[PDB]
Amino acid sequence: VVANYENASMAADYIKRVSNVLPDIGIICGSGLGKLIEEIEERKVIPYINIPNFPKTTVAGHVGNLVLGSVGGRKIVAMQGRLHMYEGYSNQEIALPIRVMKLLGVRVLLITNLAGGINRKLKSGDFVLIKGHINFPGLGLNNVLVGPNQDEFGPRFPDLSNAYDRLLQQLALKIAQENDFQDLVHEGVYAFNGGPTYESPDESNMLLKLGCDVVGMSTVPEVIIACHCGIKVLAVSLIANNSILDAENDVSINHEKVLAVAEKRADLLQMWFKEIITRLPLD
Amino acid sequence: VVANYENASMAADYIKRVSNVLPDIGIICGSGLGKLIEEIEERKVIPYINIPNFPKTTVAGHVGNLVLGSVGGRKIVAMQGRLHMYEGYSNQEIALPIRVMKLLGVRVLLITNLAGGINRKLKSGDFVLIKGHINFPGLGLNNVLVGPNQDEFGPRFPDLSNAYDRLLQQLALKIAQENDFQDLVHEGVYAFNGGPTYESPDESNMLLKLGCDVVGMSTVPEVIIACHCGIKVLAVSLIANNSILDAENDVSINHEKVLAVAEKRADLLQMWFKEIITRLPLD
Amino acid sequence: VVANYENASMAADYIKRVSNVLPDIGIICGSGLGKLIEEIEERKVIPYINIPNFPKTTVAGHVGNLVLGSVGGRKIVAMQGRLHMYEGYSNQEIALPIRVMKLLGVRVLLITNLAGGINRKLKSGDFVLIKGHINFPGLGLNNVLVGPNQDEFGPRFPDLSNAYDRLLQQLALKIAQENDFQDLVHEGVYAFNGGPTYESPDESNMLLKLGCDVVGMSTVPEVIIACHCGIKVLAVSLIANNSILDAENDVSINHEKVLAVAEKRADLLQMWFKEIITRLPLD
Repeated sequence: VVANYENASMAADYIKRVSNVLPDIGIICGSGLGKLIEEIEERKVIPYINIPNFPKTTVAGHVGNLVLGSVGGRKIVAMQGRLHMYEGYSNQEIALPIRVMKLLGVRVLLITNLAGGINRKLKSGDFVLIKGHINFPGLGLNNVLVGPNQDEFGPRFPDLSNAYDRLLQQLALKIAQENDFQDLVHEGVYAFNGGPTYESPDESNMLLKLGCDVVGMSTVPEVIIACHCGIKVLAVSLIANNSILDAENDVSINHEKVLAVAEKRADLLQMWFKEIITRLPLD
Repeated sequence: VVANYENASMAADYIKRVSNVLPDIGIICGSGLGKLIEEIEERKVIPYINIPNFPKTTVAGHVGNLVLGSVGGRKIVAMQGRLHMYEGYSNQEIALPIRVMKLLGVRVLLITNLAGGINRKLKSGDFVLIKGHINFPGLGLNNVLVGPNQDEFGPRFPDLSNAYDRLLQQLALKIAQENDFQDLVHEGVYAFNGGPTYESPDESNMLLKLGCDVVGMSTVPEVIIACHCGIKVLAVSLIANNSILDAENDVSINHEKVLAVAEKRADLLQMWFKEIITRLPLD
Repeated sequence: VVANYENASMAADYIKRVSNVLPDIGIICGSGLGKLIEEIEERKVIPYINIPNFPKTTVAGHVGNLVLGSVGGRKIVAMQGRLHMYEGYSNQEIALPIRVMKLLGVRVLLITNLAGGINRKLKSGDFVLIKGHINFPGLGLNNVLVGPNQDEFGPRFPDLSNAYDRLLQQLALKIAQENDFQDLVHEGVYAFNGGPTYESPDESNMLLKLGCDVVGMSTVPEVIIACHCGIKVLAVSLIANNSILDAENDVSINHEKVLAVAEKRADLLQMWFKEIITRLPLD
């Protein structure tokens, strides 16, 4: 199924009819960071498998629902079950849910992920406001926009200079300051490692040379599709480990250690994002 | 359709029969730089859609003709309508037109493109003679030659040390000197960004660290297919913007600004290439 | 055919029945380095084309046999005919032979390749014990593990910190010292260039900046599949040329010069690996 206008329109029309929610804000959560989606009020849960033209996720399995409702006095739509390109999803499959969000009325997309620290100062448990990225798949002819352009959604050649909205970054930091946890909050450049192997020790060392602060396997494709269709983005990485120190010390990373850090910060991150939502422009 | 010997041969035979031109020189023009193709004398225009085994371009649309005839006293063939890999064309589709040029008798291929400046000295409107490249798709398993080798055209493992012919570079510079515009002409390494998003600000900064002078989304695949089958190449980038300064100053790029720079230099570039053609070896 | 548990199991069962060999050690040889496979005692030769679910290699052609038997008092299985991703093989095709080795009982995989020197000290004819890698295809969404994970073989997110077993490196070096050729043996980081064009001169220069010691077009995919399923790896590059010096001096590489270096060192490399096999743990 192509992520085109007719196909996204049919998905959006089904979602509107079933939910009776018109959302202004979209949310995509990293692994183990899904608590916010559980605090959604008057929730409507729509399985991906019921939505016309939505991508098939049963090979990967695990949950796949759109959840719509209210949080922090605002109407939102959340992806419960994220699509990652290391699973083998096509550009069309990644793009279609975000384009449906655009047609549902989403103007701001909030994204979290778990990532490895490349800046030597970053500690496990820190938050990084992403201010820019290095898209290795994009440089290498695997950009999520490769293929015919869908002109109905955006231009052939997007500029990504404002992909990570500066005012949303400033708002997120302001709220951390008001709540006295700004000592956890950094800003940084995210390197997109297609995955699914963790960055090798020598890859980490290369990324340090190239100016990256964090590394992960997600987020950049959604950011690009959102930027292409005019949706503002705030993206926040939770640091699971410091990959540069691990490289220098011969220490391994594993998904279990990673999920343990998400458990440590999930509630704070939920409280932070709920307050961001309440403080977003009504426009 | 594979870009193999039988299939390229059938395309070449059709082109020869219809045009009655045997060309020595091939031309592929960047966006907005197609004026030379309009100065071709005794022209024969052959729509791609009429040529056996030529790639289908109707999803992207826009013009797709081979134009054969005389320029500057020489027989040439030009691609009016270029195939870019960010459109989703396969390796076989990119390779087939250049291999047909080889069978038509092309010995030299002249290419122009629009590109972003990474060297801080490069100004909008400057020309860069390309002397080498950094092929990010190639390093990342998206090289245009991935797949079975077509032994009839060239070796399994091409060396690209002389991909950009030194004597053609020297000839191009000599002509710029004779016409007193050498102050516009630089030489440089081209970084191939698969596209279609413009290089992000942090990507630009990375390319500066890695020794690149310019960045763009084209040219390198054609250069590799031409080098593989023994066709000499001259490739010239027109600088549309300085991406490193834009990154440092938070300024966006857009395709419209880009096409405005092509309009500014198109006539000079046409005059330059016409004189290059007239001055090429008869061999 | 997917490289899944049922399909690898059917291949392994056929191989066991036909060979009557249960191997502990696997061997994959670089081009022109296949002499060891000729010293295998009580050999059983099984054409890839006879093995259920094995990948089709007739488009590339050339030899494709599994050879099982004894070397150095140990039971081994060797791939006579290697699958390279620049040929266009899918992730599933690359992964399946290594996963069959796992099911046959392989605990250690020995790999050789021919590679270009990026460290300025490396000479043609030197050996490099690989201690780490920079996986450009992996960073760029062409990792050999992209696709659904096969949970029966290994985790969704492998860590590669110990991908190149340290004790095997130490054993290989010890044996070189005992035989007084340690002056040929270096250790280094391998950059995986998807290929099949050789690294361009400016690509070589970039790799030098990024900390790479050698560059080649193989090995890293097999290492990742082996690491994923718990097989220990020793990988040794034979330096065919110094690519950084060639870049600095405008000298070309060609496959013929490369095969001439393999001929020069093939017998020593065979003797070295035979002694490594004899000295491996019985566990």
